[PDB]
Amino acid sequence: ALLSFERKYRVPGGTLVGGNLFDFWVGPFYVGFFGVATFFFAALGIILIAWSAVLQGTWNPQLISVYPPALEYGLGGAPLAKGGLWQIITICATGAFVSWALREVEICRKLGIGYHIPFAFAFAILAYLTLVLFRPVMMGAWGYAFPYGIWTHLDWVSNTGYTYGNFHYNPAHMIAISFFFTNALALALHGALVLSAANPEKGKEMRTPDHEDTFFRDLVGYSIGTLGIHRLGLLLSLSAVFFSALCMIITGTIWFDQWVDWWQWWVKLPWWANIPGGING
Amino acid sequence: DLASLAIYSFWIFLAGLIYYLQTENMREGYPLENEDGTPAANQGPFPLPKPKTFILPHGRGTLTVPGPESEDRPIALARTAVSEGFPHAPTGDPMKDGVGPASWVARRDLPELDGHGHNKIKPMKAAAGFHVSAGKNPIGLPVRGCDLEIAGKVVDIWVDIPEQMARFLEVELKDGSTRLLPMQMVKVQSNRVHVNALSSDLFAGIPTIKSPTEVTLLEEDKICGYVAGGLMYAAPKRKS
Amino acid sequence: AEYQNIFSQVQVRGPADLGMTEDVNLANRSGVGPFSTLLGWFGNAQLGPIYLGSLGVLSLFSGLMWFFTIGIWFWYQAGWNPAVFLRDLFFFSLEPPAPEYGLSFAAPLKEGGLWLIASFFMFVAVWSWWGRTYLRAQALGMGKHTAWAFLSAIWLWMVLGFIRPILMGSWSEAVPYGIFSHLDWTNNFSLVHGNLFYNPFHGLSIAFLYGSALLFAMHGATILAVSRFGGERELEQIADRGTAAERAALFWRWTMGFNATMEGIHRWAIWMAVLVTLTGGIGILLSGTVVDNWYVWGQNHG
Ligand code: BCL
Ligand code: BCL
Ligand code: BCL
Ligand code: BCL
Ligand SMILES: CC[C@H]1c2cc3[nH]c4c(c3C)C(=O)[C@H](C(=O)OC)c4c3nc(cc4[nH]c(cc(n2)[C@@H]1C)c(C(C)=O)c4C)[C@@H](C)[C@@H]3CCC(=O)OC/C=C(\C)CCC[C@H](C)CCC[C@H](C)CCCC(C)C
Ligand SMILES: CC[C@H]1c2cc3[nH]c4c(c3C)C(=O)[C@H](C(=O)OC)c4c3nc(cc4[nH]c(cc(n2)[C@@H]1C)c(C(C)=O)c4C)[C@@H](C)[C@@H]3CCC(=O)OC/C=C(\C)CCC[C@H](C)CCC[C@H](C)CCCC(C)C
Ligand SMILES: COC(C)(C)C/C=C/C(C)=C/C=C/C(C)=C/C=C/C(C)=C/C=C\C=C(C)\C=C\C=C(/C)CC/C=C(\C)CCC=C(C)C
Ligand SMILES: COC1=C(OC)C(=O)C(C/C=C(/C)CCC=C(C)C)=C(C)C1=O
Ligand SMILES: CCCCCCCCCCCC[N+](C)(C)[O-]
Ligand SMILES: CCCCCCCCCCCC[N+](C)(C)[O-]
Ligand SMILES: CCCCCCCCCCCC[N+](C)(C)[O-]
Ligand SMILES: CCCCCCCCCCCC[N+](C)(C)[O-]
Ligand SMILES: CCCCCCCCCCCC[N+](C)(C)[O-]
Ligand SMILES: CCCCCCCCCCCC[N+](C)(C)[O-]
Ligand SMILES: CCCCCCCCCCCC[N+](C)(C)[O-]
Ligand SMILES: [Fe+3]
Repeated sequence: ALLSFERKYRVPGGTLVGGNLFDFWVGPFYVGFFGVATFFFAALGIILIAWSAVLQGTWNPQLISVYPPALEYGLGGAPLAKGGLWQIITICATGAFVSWALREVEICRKLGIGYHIPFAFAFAILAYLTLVLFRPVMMGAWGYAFPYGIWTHLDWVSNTGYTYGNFHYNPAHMIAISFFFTNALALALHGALVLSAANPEKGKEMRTPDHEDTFFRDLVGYSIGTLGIHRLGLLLSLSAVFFSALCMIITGTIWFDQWVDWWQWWVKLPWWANIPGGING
Repeated sequence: DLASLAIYSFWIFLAGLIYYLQTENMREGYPLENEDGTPAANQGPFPLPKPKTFILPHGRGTLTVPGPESEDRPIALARTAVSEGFPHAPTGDPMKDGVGPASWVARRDLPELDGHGHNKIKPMKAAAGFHVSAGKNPIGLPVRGCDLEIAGKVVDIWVDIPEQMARFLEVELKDGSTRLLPMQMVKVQSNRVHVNALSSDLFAGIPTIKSPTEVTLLEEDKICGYVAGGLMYAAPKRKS
Repeated sequence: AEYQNIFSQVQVRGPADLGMTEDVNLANRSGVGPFSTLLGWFGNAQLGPIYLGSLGVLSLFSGLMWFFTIGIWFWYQAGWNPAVFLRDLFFFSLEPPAPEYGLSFAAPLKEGGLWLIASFFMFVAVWSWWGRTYLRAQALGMGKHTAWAFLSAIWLWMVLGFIRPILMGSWSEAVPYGIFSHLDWTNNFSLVHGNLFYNPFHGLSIAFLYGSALLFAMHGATILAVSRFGGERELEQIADRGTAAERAALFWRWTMGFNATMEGIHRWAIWMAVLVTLTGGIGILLSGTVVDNWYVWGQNHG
């Protein structure tokens, strides 16, 4: 059940709630108060999904979908079968995600490490909450949230996107996509870099960090360093998700026409708005 | 059709790859053990991979993994319950015994070396010609513990030469000797350095180094563990 | 809160790090550039040296040539007017030959030939830059992992601009050089192919793109959380596991019931990332060549 070095770390303490009541493990898994909360919310949520599947009349995972209340309900409670289940499942999911993060904090405390992981995960939760809570509340209806279904969630992405034309033209979406693409690039490189040093040409000695710096400086004239790359990946991926949330919190609220037309303010600036030639004259 | 062949092949490739990735990640800490040190009955469905061998530079030998796994140190903990899966209470002082969040690993009792075989980390006063180049210079500042008391004064910065970065503050105690504090566990303010992890009376406790101008992997682990462990074990005297 | 390790509190500097020699021809290395106090709050202050070399030069020159061919055409589309140039910057586009020219190089300058010339300079800039990722690792006796990962990105690129057009039978299938126009191409490609959301490789590609943000978030955060135990010194932790690597692994084991090692995480990383363009390239390559309509394909399950 334990890794060969694990026992020295398995001491009492670090919990946030309940002293030592839940201060124990199950196999590899730490429990704690929030381990217990997580189980409760997740199990309720799954049971409610299964019920929803029975009412929907199917057990196929490709088919089961849980839709929010229709727009006519606004921000009220819908009858269980007409969107209410979606509403309780959404409370459960948030319960589970937040509980998961708080459990991670308890683990950090036990291990004497920094809180970076749960804090990073908090960005993912916030993006989720943007789509299902913040944006719908701002727009006046639960029905604007995405449905819980493997394929139907993708219908929502398409319909929402095309409601504003080609979603590519959301400027905040462009920044977001850029952080995503740059992240994947940096992950490839950090991975490759470390492995190329740890696993040199056949028969050579392991290279050093100096060789990593050297390699990169040689290639592009800069190296961010080893602290920097881990700061970088954290920043890039957290920023991707920040601008993802931003790009949606603004859609259907402060801007609701075709995103392509937002770009017109630049073209219609007095000093060149009227000059002929080019594409727009 | 070809697309179907391609997607179906890709899923097989992906299972293999997850298998490869999971086995690669079992080159340390395995085989699993019971709470007493002995191989566990249940090892999981993934086998250990064939060993691989790292040639270490500067004649320091090799590392072969997986291989015989040993703590190489006493562990001052005892069971608190009759069944599997509960915490193990420290039998002594967990700061001194190096357990819990005060834990250290028994790494090589030599210093990390740079690409040229020189010591990776030196005190700045012996690194030609390193200097503080931005931010508040901590050298000279009084060092405050989380009991809000002074425990010493910063007498130098230990620097990572090849990465030109600050790693430790060297801190002089009331008795003339020094201790390394990890850079990541101090707050440099304008009129002091603050250490949240430690109360002032725990500073004498920081593991000392054996040669005053170098530090070994082993000693670094002992220093960092001790200081981190303070967050849990010094909390009765805090006040943050 | 206490110190977080996002920005350094104190910067230190010493002699310029000229770097490891190994088999590197030092004749071809610059000297340092300036030190950026700004950059050094976050990463390294030192700029340079870089490594020149013939391929370096060829790649760099060919790269500029590409950029300049697109730019000349932009100016020309602006009717040489600077104020129109800035105004319609994102609207300019250098387009490939029309279908009727098939794969021939006949196409007139203003009507496809300039796109081909730019594509030529791009083809040589990129491949020669690839040779560069290989040779620079070689000269230092390192594994070829970077050149190996770069090949995945190259694959998608190649498929978009070169392999697919050739297979489709015409350069008009390729991607225009322009900010807004490359987006429009992207949106039309999907529309014309029955919506890429039904392309199983588009789905996987998304999983790995999102996966990379998840993983780099996880890894980046984990290393900074254990940087107080020297965690970021990843190679020495590989060679001689410390309390950093152990607390790292145990965090994840306690959280989700399994964990990585200091070396193995970097293998999850490299593969999460390269799988993005790997699956992506396959998804695109099959589009129009073997599958016309992904929705249709998906109805027959294949
Ligand atoms: C993947 C499917 C589509 C496509 C889908 C999209 C979508 C959707 C978006 C982009 C966006 C980007 N795309 Mg595109 N992209 C395509 C493939 C390409 C290719 C290529 C095949 O070589 C290139 C160079 C670009 C590059 C561009 C950038 C302008 C922009 C940021 C990318 C990035 O962060 O990269 C990694 C980061 C780097 C470190 C290097 C890149 C830096 C930039 C500045 C260089 C690219 C071009 C450069 C010459 C810009 C000149 C600016 C002015 C004209 C002077 N795309 C293919 C055909 N791309 C986003 C955007 O904001 O567009 C406006 C966006 O929303
Ligand atoms: C036709 C569709 C439109 C369009 C539709 C829109 C719409 C609509 C949206 C996006 C959004 C996204 N689009 Mg878009 N967009 C299009 C095409 C593009 C293209 C492209 C190359 O063509 C790209 C790269 C992107 C990229 C982007 C991203 C910036 C963003 C999604 C990431 C995200 O929000 O993560 C955020 C992270 C999460 C939401 C996941 C969090 C989950 C956590 C908290 C918990 C789950 C755990 C649990 C269930 C696990 C089970 C337990 C098991 C044991 C594992 N779009 C086209 C033009 N786009 C979305 C966005 O920005 O939303 C904020 C969005 O709503
Ligand atoms: C983020 C912006 C958009 C988004 C747009 C897209 C698009 C576009 C695509 C997906 C696709 C995925 N999305 Mg989505 N979708 C979003 C909302 C989310 C949320 C959420 C907020 O809770 C979840 C759980 C999912 C998860 C799903 C997966 C089924 C699939 C692979 C994702 C992945 O590898 O992630 C990266 C993370 C990992 C690699 C970790 C793995 C965790 C996965 C496997 C968890 C799956 C849980 C799922 C089966 C729900 C069951 C929960 C149980 C009842 C416990 N999406 C919002 C609406 N999503 C792809 C697909 O093919 O779908 C058919 C796809 O093309
Ligand atoms: C309306 C739009 C369509 C759709 C259109 C398509 C199309 C078309 C494509 C994608 C592709 C992808 N889509 Mg999609 N996309 C849809 C909606 C989504 C959504 C969503 C709805 O939320 C998401 C998250 C995604 C996102 C994704 C990505 C996973 C994937 C691109 C991978 C990549 O890293 O490329 C970025 C990386 C590269 C392009 C490689 C870079 C190559 C190198 C060699 C170039 C170097 C340039 C250098 C010379 C420039 C120098 C400048 C420097 C500064 C020096 N799509 C909808 C349904 N999508 C791509 C794919 O693979 O599909 C299978 C693709 O072709
Ligand atoms: C902020 C940058 C990125 C990020 C970071 C991040 N994610 C993280 C972490 C961090 C640091 C955590 O530490 C945590 C983790 O433990 O990782 C293994 C996690 C995590 N990210 C996960 C998934 C995930 N993250 C996402 C992505 C991202 N996470 C961003 C890109 C996505 C995407 C891109 O779609 C997914 C799918 C999980 C593996 C894990 C959180 C696991 C967890 O919270 O478990 C507790 C709850 C359950 C076990 C299940 C609860 C079930 C619900 C009650 C019902 C389900 C309802 C749901 C809304 C249905 C959705 C239907 C879909 C078809 C749409
Ligand atoms: C999943 C894999 C991800 C990935 C992989 C990847 N990309 C990589 C690498 C790998 C591992 C390589 O090692 C290679 C690299 O060297 O990176 C540092 C690369 C690379 N990917 C790059 C771009 C890139 N990758 C992207 C995609 C991805 N890369 C995926 C997300 C994208 C996107 C998302 O569209 C972009 C645009 C480059 C940074 C580099 C390839 C460099 C190259 O082929 O250059 C050829 C052309 C030139 C040398 C000159 C170009 C013309 C410039 C305008 C001149 C700049 C120089 C000038 C003298 C400076 C003047 C400055 C002024 C402009 C102010
Ligand atoms: C200020 O003005 C000056 C002139 C000084 C400079 C400014 C210039 C400007 C403004 C340039 C701006 C350029 C822009 C906006 C470029 C945008 C590029 C984008 C977004 C392209 C994205 C897609 C690119 C792809 C997919 C390219 C693939 C290319 C290939 C695979 C090459 C295929 C090879 C061919 C067809 C040639 C065949 C030859 C052989 C080898 C036989
Ligand atoms: C393998 O890790 C990597 C580094 O190598 C050690 C880098 O350094 C960078 C490049 C980062 C930055 C901030 C460039 C900015 C520099 C200038 C000239 C303004 C990336 C992406 C990376 O992946
Ligand atoms: C609300 C979304 C639909 C519920 C999905 C059903 C849970 C089973 C696990 C999902 C994975 C699909 N799978 C592997 C069974 O095909
Ligand atoms: C390569 C590291 C530098 C980050 C570049 C990421 C590309 C997107 C840049 C947009 C920056 C927008 N921002 C954050 C300044 O508002
Ligand atoms: C992504 C690279 C650019 C990062 C530059 C950010 C500069 C921030 C400066 C904060 C300095 C912190 N402080 C006050 C302790 O010195
Ligand atoms: C992608 C990062 C690009 C970094 C550029 C390479 C820097 C080389 C600087 C050498 C020139 C010295 N300088 C600027 C003082 O003249
Ligand atoms: C490094 C490997 C990480 C493993 C991630 C695999 C997640 C599978 C995502 C499902 C994609 C579904 N579909 C139908 C579009 O193919
Ligand atoms: C794609 C997500 C599927 C969920 C399964 C994830 C694997 C984690 C399994 C942990 C192993 C449990 N253990 C150690 C008790 O056997
Ligand atoms: C796509 C990610 C898949 C994650 C699941 C792979 C490993 C799950 C659990 C591994 C076994 C842990 N164990 C029992 C060896 O300790
Ligand atoms: Fe790393």
